[PDB]
Amino acid sequence: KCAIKKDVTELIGNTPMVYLNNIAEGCVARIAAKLEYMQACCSVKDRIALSMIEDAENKGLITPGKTVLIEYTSGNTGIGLAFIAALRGYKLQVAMPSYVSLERRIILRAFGAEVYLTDPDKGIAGIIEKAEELLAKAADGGYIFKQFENPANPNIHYETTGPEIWRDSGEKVDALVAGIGTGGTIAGAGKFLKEKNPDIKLYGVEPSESAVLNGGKPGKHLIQGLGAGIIPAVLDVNILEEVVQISSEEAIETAKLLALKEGLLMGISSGAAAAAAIKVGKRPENAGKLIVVIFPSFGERYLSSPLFESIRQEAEQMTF
Amino acid sequence: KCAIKKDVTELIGNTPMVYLNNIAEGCVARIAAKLEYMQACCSVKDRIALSMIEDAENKGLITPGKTVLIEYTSGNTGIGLAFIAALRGYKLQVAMPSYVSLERRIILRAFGAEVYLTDPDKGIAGIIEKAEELLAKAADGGYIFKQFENPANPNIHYETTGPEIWRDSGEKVDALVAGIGTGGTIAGAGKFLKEKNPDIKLYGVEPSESAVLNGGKPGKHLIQGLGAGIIPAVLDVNILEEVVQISSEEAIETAKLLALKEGLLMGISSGAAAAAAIKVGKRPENAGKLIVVIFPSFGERYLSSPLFESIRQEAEQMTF
Ligand SMILES: [Cl-]
Ligand SMILES: [Cl-]
Ligand code: NA
Ligand code: NA
Repeated sequence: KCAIKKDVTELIGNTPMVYLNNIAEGCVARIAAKLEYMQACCSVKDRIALSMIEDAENKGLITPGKTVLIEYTSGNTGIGLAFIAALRGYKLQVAMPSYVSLERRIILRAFGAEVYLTDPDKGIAGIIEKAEELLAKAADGGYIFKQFENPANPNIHYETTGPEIWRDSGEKVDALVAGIGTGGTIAGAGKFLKEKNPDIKLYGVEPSESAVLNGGKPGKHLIQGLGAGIIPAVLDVNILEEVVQISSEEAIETAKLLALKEGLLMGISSGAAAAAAIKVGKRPENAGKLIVVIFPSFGERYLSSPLFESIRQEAEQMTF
Repeated sequence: KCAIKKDVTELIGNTPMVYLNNIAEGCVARIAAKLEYMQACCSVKDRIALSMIEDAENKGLITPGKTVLIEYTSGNTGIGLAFIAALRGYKLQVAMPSYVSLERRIILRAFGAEVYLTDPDKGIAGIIEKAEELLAKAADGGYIFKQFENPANPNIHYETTGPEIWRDSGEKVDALVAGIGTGGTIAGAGKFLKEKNPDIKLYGVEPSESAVLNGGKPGKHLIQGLGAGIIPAVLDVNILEEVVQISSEEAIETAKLLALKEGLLMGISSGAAAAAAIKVGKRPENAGKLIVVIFPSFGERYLSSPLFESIRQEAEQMTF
């Protein structure tokens, strides 16, 4: 009884950290990775799905069996909303670009969510437009979560992710490295950490092919979860020390090294974040410091992605 | 520093339990599920991969960069060995039936393991034969782990899984329900629990189409992870109260209900174990008792399985 969780929502957050060892050869800082796949549905977005649903409930803006929940998503936020909507009795509709993997669409449908695909050429505008169309058709009321502007997104990282890093690092964390998608993680956890110790430095990560935070133009890239092509409303770029640019190729190669050297089967965005943390960790000014890097998800969620393309081809041609 | 794990092997075990709620409507016992996907590579077998490797190391039977590690597996034990072999510098070869999913073969190759497929018509005999062939070809020595007879398999569940259940249940657990594959989980955890409280009852689960523990003949079934068609050497059937028989169909339907009612995307063998626990939990003699049920893995590992067949067909036919 005494440690048994009430339901799946009590399995969100409280994720562990692990040192990076052989992959960090040459670093003069120590690097610890926070493993966001170790929770209810195996990604960081589980935190914001619960936070945004609870916020809407506290305001009476969603009611089970009445309100249609709606979100625009590339997959992980939709999945986070979907398992909680199933548990709590909400109808859920997600708008997603048609390039999202079949695997993530299967997971959404297994939780009973409805999937509406959009034209990839219309970008973020396309999925926001579809979410607005769905809201207009909701006969008994709907609610769009809007994770790029909803304060419950950074706020949950201020309330949980940041405090976990501070406590679990023994208050010794010197820097946070985090890829920026919505920017909620680095905005909320970083705000908390700098309140605890204003010397802590925050490093964003973005694709070098879509380096909008550094003033570049949007462009196509492979780092799923990063590079939305916009500066999200929930992110204040002024608190950042730097936004490190990582190529799709470098992110994929570093993800492969996480599996082969650390035994960690991680996704492309974790590869990008690790590559950035290792670069920062080689700088002489960081000698003896502790760098914490966010790993947002698990590699098993991305087996149809370019991360595994050449392996997939080999395994298809094998027999007994 | 103070809670940061040394490496991925310190992320094995110590998994949480969660109450089952709406899916257990009608039960007069309370049911708590132990979530073995919440660890390093998301299955119960991570425990025995580390235990069997450490045992061989303690005996000097495997040496990194010299010994070829070999195991016969249907996937999860191979994956557990593979991430530790990658971390520690061991070459690993696995023998598997050719029906194992492409997804699990991709994961094995991403960790650098070599995959040797066998004829499914030769059953367990086929994969043991291939492992013996590989051992004969190992020029500098090899080692076959033999999870069906290796005592390090049940012993780790005596040392970790059982103690976790006892402690996390506040010493109130009255019964353990666990599917039997190698039988290591129920043998080791059950042995520990009955030492703590000899009134605790142990319920195995097996497929009704391959009910060998109940005296039936082996047969084809869909409950991946259960129903090896043999009685493994590491299992003493005499400690069991009962082996509950669950059909492939019932296991799949219950797995679907775990996702839709509990928000838990679980695999077919977790569906079978939950179905058995819910049946036992409806018996009047168990009124007021606490039943713990083992959930061995996560449903995302099985998206190409019959559990998702009809959803997969729907999602393939969708456009923007
Ligand atoms: Cl293969
Ligand atoms: Cl779809
Ligand atoms: Na302060
Ligand atoms: Na005793």
